[PDB]
Amino acid sequence: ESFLLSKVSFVIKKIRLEKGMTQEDLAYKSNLDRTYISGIERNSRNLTIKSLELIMKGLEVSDVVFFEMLIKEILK
Amino acid sequence: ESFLLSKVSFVIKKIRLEKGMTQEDLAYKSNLDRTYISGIERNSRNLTIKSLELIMKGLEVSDVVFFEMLIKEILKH
DNA sequence: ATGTAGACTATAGTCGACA
DNA sequence: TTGTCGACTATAGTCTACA
Ligand SMILES: [Cl-]
Repeated sequence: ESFLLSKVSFVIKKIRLEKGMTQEDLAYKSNLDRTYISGIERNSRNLTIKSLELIMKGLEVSDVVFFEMLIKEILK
Repeated sequence: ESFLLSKVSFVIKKIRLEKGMTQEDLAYKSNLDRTYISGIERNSRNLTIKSLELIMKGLEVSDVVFFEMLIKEILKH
């Protein structure tokens, strides 16, 4: 059960909630499917870098900021 | 082509060269195929988080450090 | 609003062969 | 040593509907 993947999905959900988005909102902005967004947040599905990039765009967060948050989660 | 993917593969190759590894060495350690390692570095192939995780392990670099380097590349040029 | 189900497509990732 | 091509298997990512 992948450590990094679980940190990545955690950061995605955390950012999503801060911005008050629904999964559907993020799906729309990400150009991804709602169910796949759920799969990622809930079941730690293994997304690609491209899909992560689209999600970062959809969440309206810079990659830099995203990875900064990600580093912070890993450090705990 | 994808901006982020190109930064990721760049960091991977850069680390690989610093450690004096061949693609084959990294394939072995990563538990990935040599040709896929080539695909990533050369053709910006779209790896998953799991495969990136395995590569980070194969390169013997912490995720933290990897993403620190990655942030630095993004901040340029 | 979210998660699961299932069936279906595109492509991740393997493998042998050779330049 | 690396990159490629092509063929194969595994799974990311889609879509519909429903509790
Ligand atoms: Cl070069």
